[PDB]
Amino acid sequence: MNMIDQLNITDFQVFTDKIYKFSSKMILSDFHAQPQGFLNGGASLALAEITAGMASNAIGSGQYFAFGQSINANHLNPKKCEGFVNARGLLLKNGKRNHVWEIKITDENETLISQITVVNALV
Amino acid sequence: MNMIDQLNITDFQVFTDENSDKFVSKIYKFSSKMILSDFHAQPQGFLNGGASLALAEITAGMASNAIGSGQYFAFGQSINANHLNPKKCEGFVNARGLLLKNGKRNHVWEIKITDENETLISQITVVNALVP
Amino acid sequence: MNMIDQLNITDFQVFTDKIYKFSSKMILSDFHAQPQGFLNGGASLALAEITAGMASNAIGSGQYFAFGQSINANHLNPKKCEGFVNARGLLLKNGKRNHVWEIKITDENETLISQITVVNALVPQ
Amino acid sequence: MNMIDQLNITDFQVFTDEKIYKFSSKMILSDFHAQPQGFLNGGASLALAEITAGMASNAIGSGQYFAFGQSINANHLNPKKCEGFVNARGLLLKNGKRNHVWEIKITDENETLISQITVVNALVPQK
Repeated sequence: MNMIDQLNITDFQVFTDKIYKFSSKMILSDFHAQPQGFLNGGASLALAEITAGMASNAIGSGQYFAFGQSINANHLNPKKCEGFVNARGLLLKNGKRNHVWEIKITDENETLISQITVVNALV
Repeated sequence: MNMIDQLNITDFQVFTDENSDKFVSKIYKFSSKMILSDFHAQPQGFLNGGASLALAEITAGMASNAIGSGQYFAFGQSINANHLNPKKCEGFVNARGLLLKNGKRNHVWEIKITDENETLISQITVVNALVP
Repeated sequence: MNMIDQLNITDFQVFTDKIYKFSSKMILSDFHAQPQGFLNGGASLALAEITAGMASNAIGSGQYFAFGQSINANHLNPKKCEGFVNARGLLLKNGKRNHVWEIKITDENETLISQITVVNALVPQ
Repeated sequence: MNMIDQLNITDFQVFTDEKIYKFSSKMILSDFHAQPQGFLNGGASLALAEITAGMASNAIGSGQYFAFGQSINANHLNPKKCEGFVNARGLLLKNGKRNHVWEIKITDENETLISQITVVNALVPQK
């Protein structure tokens, strides 16, 4: 089994609220934990790049594949590696060559854990 | 087998240059490799960027902790990456770091992810928070 | 007149909902123009760092001054060097030594021009 | 005078090294560049990076395309007093057909790293 699958990303949905948006959950196990007992930042980065790629491809509907070009993240608050996080996305730019996703990672109390921007290349 | 271990980070070493010996501001670097399998793949058969991002944050954290040694523990605060060239998900990549700032509260690492031919795959900057 | 003055930032206010937000305007003229006639992205970068710093300083009430630590910007759409842009911020993190500002720069049609995140170090004064 | 001119960017040059593209430049400081505590305004350094990256990209594609800053990432590592000059040196990490990625180092008179900034330029035909 690969990394994407073991991340356990659930309830992924891409929807126009045109303003494109996505939402998803990540169920947290030992897989996601760093040594100190918190959610690994690398897991959160992976979640954002993947779900942004998934969301861009679903908008294209056959016309192009999404390929991460750049990513920026700020880890704001520590999340103890338990339960789940929500990754919610907003499409800032719906361009010809690029997609720019603003992504918020929140816990079950809606505390912002990470803010992440993903630029996808459209190939 | 958590994500960290499944990443298969190999040959990790943190070091200073021999030149920095008699200077006050030591130049810190790290080296490592990541051995690729399907675990690291994205849908089109290339190295997934999430794996490279995770490699950068994890090795930077390991390097920071090694430099501090008991003094502090390092926590990922910030990460910026630019994916320059595609890497087919096979063989291995190198992750090499240069410490741009050895601050009291933050470490800033400049990290180059390179393929086996030294072609730059991803350029990544990691800011670590330093905890007592 | 320094760069800050000549950037012509008007209507700056920081307001609470604590959720801290700010809004402001940058009035465009020849000062802000790049050679093709567009708003210079460098002017927008500057606008974001300065207003984030202005907003943190207003929160600090003299106890500290904000120093720009890291900035991440995406220039999204072109803006012709005329009229004005809005700079609106949201405090993502109200930390004891750092503030993290999410700043959206939009034209007068609320078309998003640039999105910028700014981390300020909070240094005791 | 506009912002670009008042920034006072001097000694600008683009060159190749051991096909690796690089640029070199200076910015001489007055109180134009200052923030309220007497330090170099980070915003001036940001603008320096975007401008020089744009100038350097345009000097390479002269004039197939125009360079336009797409994304910029900056870490301001060390404060500088707003006096003297800074050096801005860029390295082309990726010479794409559609994008350039410049790694830019802002250092002081003695080559102490003040800010490290990465500029991604969009390469758009003209026409």
